[PDB]
Amino acid sequence: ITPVTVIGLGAMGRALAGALLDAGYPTTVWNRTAGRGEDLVARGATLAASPAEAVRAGEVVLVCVVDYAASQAILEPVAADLAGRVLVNVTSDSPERAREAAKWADGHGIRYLDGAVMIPTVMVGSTDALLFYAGDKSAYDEHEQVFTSLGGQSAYVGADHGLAAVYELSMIDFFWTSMSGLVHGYALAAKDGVPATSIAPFLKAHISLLSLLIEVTAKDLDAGEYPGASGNLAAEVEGIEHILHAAELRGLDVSVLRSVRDVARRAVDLGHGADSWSATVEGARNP
Amino acid sequence: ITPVTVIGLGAMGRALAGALLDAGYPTTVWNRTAGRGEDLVARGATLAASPAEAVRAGEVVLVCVVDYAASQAILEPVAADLAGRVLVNVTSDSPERAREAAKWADGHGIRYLDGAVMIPTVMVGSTDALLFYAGDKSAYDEHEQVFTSLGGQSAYVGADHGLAAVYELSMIDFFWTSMSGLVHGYALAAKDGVPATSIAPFLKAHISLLSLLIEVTAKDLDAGEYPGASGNLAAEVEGIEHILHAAELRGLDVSVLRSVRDVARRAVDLGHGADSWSATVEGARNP
Repeated sequence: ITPVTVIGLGAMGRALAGALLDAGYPTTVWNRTAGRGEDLVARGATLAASPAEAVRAGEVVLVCVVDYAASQAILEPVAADLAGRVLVNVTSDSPERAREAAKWADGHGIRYLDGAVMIPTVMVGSTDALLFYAGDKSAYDEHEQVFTSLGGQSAYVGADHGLAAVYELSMIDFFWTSMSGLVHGYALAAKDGVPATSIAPFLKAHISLLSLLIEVTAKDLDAGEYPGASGNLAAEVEGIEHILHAAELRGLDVSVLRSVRDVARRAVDLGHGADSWSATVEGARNP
Repeated sequence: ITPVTVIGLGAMGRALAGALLDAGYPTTVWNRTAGRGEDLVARGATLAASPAEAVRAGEVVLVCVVDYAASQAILEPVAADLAGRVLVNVTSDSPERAREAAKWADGHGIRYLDGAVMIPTVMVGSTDALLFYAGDKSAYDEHEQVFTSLGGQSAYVGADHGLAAVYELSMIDFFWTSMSGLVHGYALAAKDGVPATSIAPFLKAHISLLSLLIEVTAKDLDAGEYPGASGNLAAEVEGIEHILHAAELRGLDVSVLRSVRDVARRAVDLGHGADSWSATVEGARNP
């Protein structure tokens, strides 16, 4: 029933618009460049002439313009049409940008939600898809089913509009560093003639291990106490130096491993040699 | 039931001997430092006086010392007693250290397996526990049940004795880099007043994502083809710069993320701006 507008038809905007069409919502789409939305119009979407007209077609307005200046130059001149509607910004930025956008929106009577998409664009709309939301609570609760359609696992994280980005930046810090180590381990093995698909089945043993450490590292971090009950940081530093040694011998770039080693070395230098790996947060905070 | 000897009663050695006692094997143990194996002796193990006596008590001899020279300094004076037996060296080395030990074993007629333990000491003996072995094939197959008692996910990875270390260093490259990013993501959040255990439940969504990328990166890596069907490296570099800048704004050490950015940046400069994340292996190989 509820009409929704998607402004910006890049990859993200196209995927978001597709999810709304799948769920059965009337969808209006606007793109600066023609032909981005033709597949969606063939699937039932209505293409709008102007951003102002697009805004007027929706109670919920998703903005998916990736560049900041362009997004602001589109939204601010149509602030009067946005009043009384729910504006949802889905692009990945910084937590401060989300609060500054929040301050603009309430000066013009716009209920504002800042969002973060946490899954690849192909997974948008699935039950498993995770999306973070922060801002006006009544806006999220009123149109909860719309956001569930974009993500089954989509979650609200508080009224402070920067909290979506905080949650987002915390997870993708973990994700991209892990992907860096994933590629690097495969490279290290490839230097000894082992195919990556020979290692891949065994990396599921360390995936389930990682899942356990996620909770254990979280408790130690909030407690400010790292037990070191199993293992010790000084030994963990040593094992990392073995990976460094072998990778440097094979001619690989080791700037990441050196940085991982150096932050842990800092924590050891601050007296945590007997503590668990969680104690490396002291090295990260005190460079 | 085959008699087994465990030489070296550090954390790893005590656990390996414990798993063998749990499974019901006749176990003989030896440690340089007194009182290390009293708990094991109370559980049925027999403490040996000399390394030679320990060796003579076992058809399979596990060595669990810390340094390879130390392992050799115990094994070379008792090389005559090991002849005709199966020697399993479980200590963490380099693939080259393991290949040199292979030659010494051959000179004395010892079937030699080099091992790597992939799970925490507390998981040794469990069904899910993974252990890598490389070397004499008939030695692994004849005493396979012995090695599955150390870890039900035990895997023999080939006749090259350095392959156990190769697989090991490849996996813990991924693991320790991930733990570095895990601690760092938690730190970033804590700077905005979000407790780590509020974020931890959502990190299970990104672990399942990581599990998927493990296979995709492996296929991409062995194929030498990096199709960025969804996403692209040039955009992924940009998103990482959002985390980097936001993290140094908050006074955190960002050397890991900077190095992650730079390895991917190198790959972009090598012409892979349109390729997937898998193309960052080119940055790792050509620094």
